[PDB]
Amino acid sequence: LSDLINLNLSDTTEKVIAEYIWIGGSGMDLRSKARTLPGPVSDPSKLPKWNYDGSSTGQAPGEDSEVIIYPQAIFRDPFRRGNNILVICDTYTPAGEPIPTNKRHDAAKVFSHPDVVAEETWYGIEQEYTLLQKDIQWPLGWPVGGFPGPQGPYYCGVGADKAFGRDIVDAHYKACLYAGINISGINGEVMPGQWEFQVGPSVGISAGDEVWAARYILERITEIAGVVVSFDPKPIQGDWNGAGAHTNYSTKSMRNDGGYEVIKTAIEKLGKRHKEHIAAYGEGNERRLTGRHETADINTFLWGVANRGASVRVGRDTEKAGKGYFEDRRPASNMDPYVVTSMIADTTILWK
Amino acid sequence: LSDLINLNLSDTTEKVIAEYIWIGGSGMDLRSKARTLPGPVSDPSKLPKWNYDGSSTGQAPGEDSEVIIYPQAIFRDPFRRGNNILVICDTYTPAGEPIPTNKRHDAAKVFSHPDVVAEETWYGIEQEYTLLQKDIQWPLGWPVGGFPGPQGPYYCGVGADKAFGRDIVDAHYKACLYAGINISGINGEVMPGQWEFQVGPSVGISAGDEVWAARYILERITEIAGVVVSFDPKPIQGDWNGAGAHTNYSTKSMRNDGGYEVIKTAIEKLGKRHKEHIAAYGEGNERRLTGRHETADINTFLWGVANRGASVRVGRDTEKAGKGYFEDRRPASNMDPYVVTSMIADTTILWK
Amino acid sequence: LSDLINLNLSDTTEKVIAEYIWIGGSGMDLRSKARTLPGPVSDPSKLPKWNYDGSSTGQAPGEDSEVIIYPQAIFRDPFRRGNNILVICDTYTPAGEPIPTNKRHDAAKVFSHPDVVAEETWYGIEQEYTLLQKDIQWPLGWPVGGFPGPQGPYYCGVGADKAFGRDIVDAHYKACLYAGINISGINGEVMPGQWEFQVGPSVGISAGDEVWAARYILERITEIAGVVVSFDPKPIQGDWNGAGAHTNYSTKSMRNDGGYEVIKTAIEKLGKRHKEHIAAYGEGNERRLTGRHETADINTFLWGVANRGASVRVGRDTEKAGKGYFEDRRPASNMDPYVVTSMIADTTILWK
Amino acid sequence: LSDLINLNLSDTTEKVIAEYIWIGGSGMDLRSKARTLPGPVSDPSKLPKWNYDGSSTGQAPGEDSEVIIYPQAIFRDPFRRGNNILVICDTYTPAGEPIPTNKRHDAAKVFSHPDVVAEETWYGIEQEYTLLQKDIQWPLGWPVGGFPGPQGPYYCGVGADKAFGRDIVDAHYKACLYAGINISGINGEVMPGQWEFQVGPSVGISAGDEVWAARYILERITEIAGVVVSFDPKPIQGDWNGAGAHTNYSTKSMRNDGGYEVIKTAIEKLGKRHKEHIAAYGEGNERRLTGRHETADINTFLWGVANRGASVRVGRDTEKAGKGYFEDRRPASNMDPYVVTSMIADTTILWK
Amino acid sequence: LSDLINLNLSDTTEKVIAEYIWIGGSGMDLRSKARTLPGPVSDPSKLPKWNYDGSSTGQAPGEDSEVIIYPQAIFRDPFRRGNNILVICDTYTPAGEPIPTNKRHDAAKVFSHPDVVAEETWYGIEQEYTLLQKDIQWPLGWPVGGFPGPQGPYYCGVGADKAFGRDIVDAHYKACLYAGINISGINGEVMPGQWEFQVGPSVGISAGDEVWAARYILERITEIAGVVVSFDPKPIQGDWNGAGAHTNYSTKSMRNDGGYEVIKTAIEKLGKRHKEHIAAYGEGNERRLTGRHETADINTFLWGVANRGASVRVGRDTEKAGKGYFEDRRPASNMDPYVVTSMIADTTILWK
Repeated sequence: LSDLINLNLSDTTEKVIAEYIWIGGSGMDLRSKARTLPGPVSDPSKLPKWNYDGSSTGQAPGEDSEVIIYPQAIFRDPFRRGNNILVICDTYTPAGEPIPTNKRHDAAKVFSHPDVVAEETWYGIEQEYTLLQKDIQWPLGWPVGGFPGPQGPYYCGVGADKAFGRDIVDAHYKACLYAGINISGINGEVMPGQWEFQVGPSVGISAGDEVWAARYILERITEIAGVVVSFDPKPIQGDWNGAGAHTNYSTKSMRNDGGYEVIKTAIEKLGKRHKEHIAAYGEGNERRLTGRHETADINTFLWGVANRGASVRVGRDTEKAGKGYFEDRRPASNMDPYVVTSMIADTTILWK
Repeated sequence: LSDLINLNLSDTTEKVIAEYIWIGGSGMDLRSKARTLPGPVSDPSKLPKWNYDGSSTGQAPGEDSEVIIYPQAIFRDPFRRGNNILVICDTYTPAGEPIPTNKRHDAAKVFSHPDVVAEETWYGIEQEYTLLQKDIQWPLGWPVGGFPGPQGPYYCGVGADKAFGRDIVDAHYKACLYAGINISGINGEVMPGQWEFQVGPSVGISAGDEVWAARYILERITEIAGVVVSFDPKPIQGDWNGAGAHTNYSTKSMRNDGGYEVIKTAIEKLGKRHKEHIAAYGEGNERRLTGRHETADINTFLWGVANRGASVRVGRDTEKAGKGYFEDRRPASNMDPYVVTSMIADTTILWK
Repeated sequence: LSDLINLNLSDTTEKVIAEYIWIGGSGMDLRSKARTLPGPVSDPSKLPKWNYDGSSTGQAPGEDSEVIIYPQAIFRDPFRRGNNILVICDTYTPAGEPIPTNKRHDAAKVFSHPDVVAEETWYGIEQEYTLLQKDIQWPLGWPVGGFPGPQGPYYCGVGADKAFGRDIVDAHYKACLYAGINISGINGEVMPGQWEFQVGPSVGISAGDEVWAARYILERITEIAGVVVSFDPKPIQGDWNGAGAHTNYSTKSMRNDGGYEVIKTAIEKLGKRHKEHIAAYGEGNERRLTGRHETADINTFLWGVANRGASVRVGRDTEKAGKGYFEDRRPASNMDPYVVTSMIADTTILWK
Repeated sequence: LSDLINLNLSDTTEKVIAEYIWIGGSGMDLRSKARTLPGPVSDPSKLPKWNYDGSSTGQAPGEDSEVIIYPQAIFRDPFRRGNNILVICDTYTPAGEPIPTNKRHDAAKVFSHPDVVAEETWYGIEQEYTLLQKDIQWPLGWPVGGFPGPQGPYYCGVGADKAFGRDIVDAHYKACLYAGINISGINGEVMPGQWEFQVGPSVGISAGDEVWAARYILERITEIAGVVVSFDPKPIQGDWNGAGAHTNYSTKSMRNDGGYEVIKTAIEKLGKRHKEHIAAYGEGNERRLTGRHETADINTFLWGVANRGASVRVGRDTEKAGKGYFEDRRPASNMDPYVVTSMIADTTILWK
Repeated sequence: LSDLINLNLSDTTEKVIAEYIWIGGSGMDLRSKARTLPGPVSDPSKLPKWNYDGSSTGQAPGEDSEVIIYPQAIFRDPFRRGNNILVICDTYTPAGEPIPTNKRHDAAKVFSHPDVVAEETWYGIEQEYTLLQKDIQWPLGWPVGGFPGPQGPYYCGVGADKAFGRDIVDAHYKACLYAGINISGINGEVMPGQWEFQVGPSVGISAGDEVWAARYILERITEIAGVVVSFDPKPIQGDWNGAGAHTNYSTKSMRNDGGYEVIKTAIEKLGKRHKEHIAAYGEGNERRLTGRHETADINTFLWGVANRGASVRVGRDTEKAGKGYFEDRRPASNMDPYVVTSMIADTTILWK
């Protein structure tokens, strides 16, 4: 079936294949479908819109199930290659308003303000995932109906005993680099069969545009290998760690001289908003964040510099030179990056 | 056996391989066989006619079973590549008349009229299919003697849990783009293991040819993988949807200013012919069309703009701008594109 | 999943993938993780440092688990190709001191002296490994719950009966040559499924780098083949021989006329320090070194010219010409090249 | 192994093996082991007291892990047969006070009250369970990673595709009838692989004993079949009915003419105690009792004559004849029969 | 094969097969063969002697490999049944002196001392063993290259996933009860696949004999199941409890009223002999006895009333009533019962 999937269409025609991708009803799964266009295009403004049956996804009533999707971001296709592209789309109503599942409209509204634009907000998102076997929700390298050895050799270890699913991870890393996602590294986590990828400094809404892209690519890659991928914080319970997502924030004021006071003020503003942020960081965070294995408490807001378990973590270089980034470690691995980045920018700058 | 199937003959010889393809006795299955020609040919007029045994297919008596096949359409071969071609042929009688299974003669006669030629009728065909396991007529991704999970995630799903047979679909999409079929996109449908492909705006009789070509190509790609493909309107019964085929009609007068009145008149003329069209859209359509959750019914004719369950569906933008096209949703997935295109053209224009 | 792992990124971007590699808590296992850099880099001085969680490895307390890793050596990447690199790193403390597991600091301190720099010392390290089946601890090619034939045909055997896991060995040899490790040959040892590779003459701390590189590569290669690799001296007990590592030492004075007296003086200095060297060559080397068939013994120090069962072995051409190297055969196969090379250089030259 | 498990020791010796069974720390798991006795015995008061280690079960601290075992009931041994017996036992501290997980002490105190003794109380317990595959915890007859057909054919089914695990049910029914349990019927429930059994009319505390023996037998029989039994109320989520256990209750005053008034008064007495009863009758019952199909809800208490959603139901025959029992449908499959029976007796007979 | 193994020879002939069992060179393994005898016999002194090849076992030099076999105890054959018997034997040199591996001679001399004979010593033995898979030496019910769940559910478990290999335990229990062994209980230990059995109160040397016979039966039963028995103290390293045996000891003076003073004097006498006792009670016991969970240590001798970590424990009953036995928890599962019983008798009754 190869020699047909990997067939170069630029030798015989100029038509391109576009991949319209949107978010399903639950707010965590991705839906996509392809089309053909007369020629190459790289500006999202001049791409046609679509519609789809919202009843089949859970985002529209029965009588008028037409749901409109608008192209928003363009990346290079790492599966079809050539001149084909992936389109990260946003979903509206035929009247013209976003559906309640749509969250990029609010994010674009927040990031479009002159203040946030002048602040040059930069976000870096670290995301876990767990590779499970297909039919039984049992992670890779775990024997069927059997636990693996105790933790300790699975964190960045090399060998057939410790690295489970490294082919998928290397393929995902090269595919995300090829497509255009600003990926900044990979590593293996303490749980066996659990890995991590980081989307590096990316400005504004573009951040949320590409991390959502990476997930899509990752899932599709696993579809080739017959493996399930879970971003759920707690796929396995017991003495095994959870999966979470970390956010690195860097405004222009922080990177300049005297930015430590800016960081302190931003963290103080983030404080007293702990409950709303926790309630908007994604379902399942209750089980992941309980204090085990140096994890931040759900009901307490404390920030440190050297402690691994804290709400907000500030590095040594930032404490020394008084400038840099700061890291929030509360968001769960099944979050919505649009929401998290939006309200972080809201609390830091817009809020008074 | 590779390195021999994928062997380039253009480095050693000028001879080409042609694939004569025709429709079998049942009117739904395809038959084909290959031959060798001295050099490249691109015009269907200068291709030699061929013959076959009608008794082995079910289209001729015992005494004189020879059936003549006339080359009609030429496409590029996506399996042999090089300068080889696929020939979409038509079946006649040695005396000179079409056999009762032949339907392209009537369509060509209708489309050859000056009125239909001057009106630039364009058709678009949406075709459903289902991927079943080989020995047991049981769809892909369904456990043997076991139903899959409830519907809802399989419509455009991405993970390994949702997309079944995606490699065949991508191969078919690229192969049809390579050959020359004006394919316009693909997607996955609500039933697991069920997919869709659109043949885009194509003018006149060529439309029909293209559709059949695509089907042939799919029928071959599946047999590389070891999967059965069914266009039957209802392969699996219960709370599972059925495969279907949609048609999009657009004449020149509809495409111009004041075309909404033309669309209304055409739909009015299509009405009162409901029973004949229903009886001429494909066996098994009774089991698919049942009024399930506001969908088309066999015994009732309805048309609307947002109610997608009507017999005739007209888009919102087409109504508000007047110009555009319209869509008929009654034809079954085992139809004959010649017949439906001919009937639509005759009712809209030729009929008084 | 190929066509994505083996995807050339130099055709679309300038960014490189770097592989930071360090030594885990036990002093014998290797941990690694990757990142992306804006462009190509070849000097280790101008590479950024990292940090990692020492708690997950066993090299830091609970409260402040951050362990800093400094790039030290650069090699080409034999798995990613292109402009990607492997970085052999060294572990420190955020205060600035090496952790007790760090051994390259001492080695660099010893090799940075003017005396050792002026007197060029070259080291060659022979390393033996065993290939075992994955889930069981049973060596490759042995039957499950059964022993192979008696020894004698497995030393450099050619047929399918004697060469077990040769594909891994050939791949490792080619990959180590490609990356830049100064490899100098391979062979198969007397035990079936056991092999050996030589890292050739390389000067100073560089040796301790590239050996640790080769091991990493080897282990990663086994991940592709689903095989476990063991450098443990005695993976199998009975009448089956053990795995060891040998060190060829040659300073500048030994390479010149009258160097036999230098070799004799160096061996005299190395003697009477048997206990410390043995205790620093590994823990549990008594199992491999017993004295069977006149081999080396732990409690006794001996040196000869042809007695293979001696602590120090001197080749025939060396006393024939009075110049050359000498071979120490005490270190175990799970040694630390930093420590061994440091002790040999310190005893030979620095000590009085 | 067999012909030794089925070995008649009465031909050779007069000693008898006694099997002691107690309830573990979780309050719903059963532990048991074996003892050798000089001769046959039928009186539980003639059986010696005994002990076990509470640390290994979760019932005592490390300093005092000794937990004493008091024989309370005797049945026949169905697996060893002959003169060997099963003993149902109670758990006590070395000092003489029952441990917190002990619940038969309070029930025996309640059932020894002169009013309860003279009222001749009769219970019948309807207990449902689910059979699961050993490794993957997927119900019996369910394809791995799939679902069976919709509900409706499995209730009291007879075919090979409708009754899944009737061998285990037949073996358990015969074994409980041979041991001495009053088991009064079995059938297959609506879900595949789910069954129930009825422990018939047993007076007072004895009822709670028999059920705690019946469960034991079931478990061991599943151990012979390599299947896992589950008394969890809702093992599978979706449109699949759960497993809840009910209790029919009657008293001598209810067996007399005009007892419908007494049944009514007991019904109001059991009412307005819904909170404590639901709290003490099993956790995890919220998933089972939701309100679907007009059934019982946790937050609402309902009693009627024909409504199948009633928390407490009274049959037509009770109204007609004027006397009988009434059925409590509140508890789940994972109850403790002791607390249920004792609470019903308290809230009906003695508590004012 | 069967229906011939279970063949009754009493219907046809009067000859009886006698099975001779002895202890091999390693001091732990058992060897055995079969002999044909003219008729039934029940007295060990009426049985002929054997001789066997000590070279093939590891007990005699090549020039004199003849080792004489002395019958000592007689039990019934559980595998051949009928009138066939098992014989426990003693090993001797041709001249007449015992071989070094013989240990029953010294215990027989000790137990024939008039004071020991008059004291009528009573012993009980607690033997714990582990069942392993045949080829890979991984415990029963453990996934290959994996681990089961944490400890806690397996102690005296009943389910299919908690008790592993209970068929072997049942067969062994009934076979030992039919043979004539005083076996007084079985249960499942905390580790999966690990069990124990208690050899009950047997007077003097006879105790040890029975234990050996018991071991023999166990091994042969495992041979039927294709499983490997292991009496090694610590087969699996990690957070898994080992297999250590125990010995309860009583004397007529201890059973007499006011015997707690005698028990205390015996405990004091057994104290300060810890070095010799630990040396002679099994090697490889260092791994089992470390000090975890406040247990016994090799370098610490402790005796108490309730501390479960005591080397010699005394129950509450022997303090309340003042009469009873005491339990030595020092020896491992691979003891020789002869030497343990003999030294316990010596250091209490005759040694001053």
